[PDB]
Amino acid sequence: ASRYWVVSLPVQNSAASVWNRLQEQISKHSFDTPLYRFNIPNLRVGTLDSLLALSDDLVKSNSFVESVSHKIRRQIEELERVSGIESSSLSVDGVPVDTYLTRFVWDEAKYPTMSPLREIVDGIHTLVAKIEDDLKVRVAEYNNVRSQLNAINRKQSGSL
Amino acid sequence: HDQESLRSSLLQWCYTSYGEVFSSWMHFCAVRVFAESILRYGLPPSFLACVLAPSVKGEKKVRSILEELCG
Amino acid sequence: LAAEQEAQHIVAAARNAKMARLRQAKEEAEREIAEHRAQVER
Amino acid sequence: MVRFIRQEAEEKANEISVSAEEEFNIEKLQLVEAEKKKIRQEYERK
Amino acid sequence: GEFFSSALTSAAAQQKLGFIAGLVPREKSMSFERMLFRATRGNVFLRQAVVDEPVVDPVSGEKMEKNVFVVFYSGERAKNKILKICDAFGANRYPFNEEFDKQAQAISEVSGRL
Repeated sequence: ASRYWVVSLPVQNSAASVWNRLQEQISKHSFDTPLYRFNIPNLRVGTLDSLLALSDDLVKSNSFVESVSHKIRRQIEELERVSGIESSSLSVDGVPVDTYLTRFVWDEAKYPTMSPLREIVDGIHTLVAKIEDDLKVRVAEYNNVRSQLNAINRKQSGSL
Repeated sequence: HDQESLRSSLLQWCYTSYGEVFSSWMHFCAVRVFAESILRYGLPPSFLACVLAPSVKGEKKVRSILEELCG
Repeated sequence: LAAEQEAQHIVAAARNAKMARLRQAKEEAEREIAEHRAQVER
Repeated sequence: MVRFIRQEAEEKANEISVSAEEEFNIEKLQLVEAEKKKIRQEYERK
Repeated sequence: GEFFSSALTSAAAQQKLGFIAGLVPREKSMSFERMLFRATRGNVFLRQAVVDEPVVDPVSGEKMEKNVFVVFYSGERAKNKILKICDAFGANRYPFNEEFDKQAQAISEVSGRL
């Protein structure tokens, strides 16, 4: 599949024509750039030490996201019958890739707690790990089924 | 036949779990927006970046625009 | 600097003054206990 | 920068103090419950 | 001790923080700014020398352009990476007292011992 491709810029460092022009009316329209975003801040933020700890844990979070992406792109596609879930069917946070990447509404109470995210990030990471574990269980079931496949019928067709 | 069904029905649940993982990745990107905001700005979460999969030319133009905060 | 003044005695003052709230809780507890004791004695 | 760190330190100190005060109030409620129990015991003895 | 009046003023102008006292060679200017962006975050202040004289290594008298510097750490979590950055600098690094007079006295005592 596709790895992470999000840009990095705070509110005070918008690259558009105006500070609020990042969402729309930016020069990216002239270049046909598909960039889109919508603010969704948390209830509160941690201290400087908490910020540094979150930055350190972001590496592990990205590694887990990459592992989940690799599992989803490999196990489903290799079966030649599981890749039928399109972007709308596999919509992120209930919105397709057109709208999922244009907003951060996934920060609601489902994976995080809509609260200081120092531990909410870890909780969401644990939830994603559980989802990936379920996907791995499904992949193991598919492997056992393939073991059931290529059964005694794989031998000769008789008189051999 | 059971293996084919699992690749079509159980693996349909696997594809649903893949969509859930995509939702989790969207949440991770939302968290990373605030992480970058804290890293390169004040503590409260506030970001004006964007997330997409653009071409090389578009990314180069975005980098040229944002060179005021280059890495 | 400003951060040093923020992490200065400004917060430790409230940390120590929490003992005042604890003392107020103890005082109200004693008052309630004394009132109940007076009522039951009466 | 430093002002944001100032707010976080004050907010953490304020929340900790409020939690400590609530815990002290709960401890006081338990203390008055114990005092009422022992007062009942001594009244029964009398 | 020089930073006790320079780095302190820089931090006051830019404003709990850690002490990043130590050293950073004349070639460590890029690593102090281009690198360690996650930890410093641009809100910290630092005072550094240009290695005006060849500073002897902590275990070698051959010396080099090992300028010494003192900075502010953005908490212990960021100080963990700041210590690694200072170790990567590999100059004549040694912590000193916060007070300018005490730091100068320590420098004089170390020079006399040397």
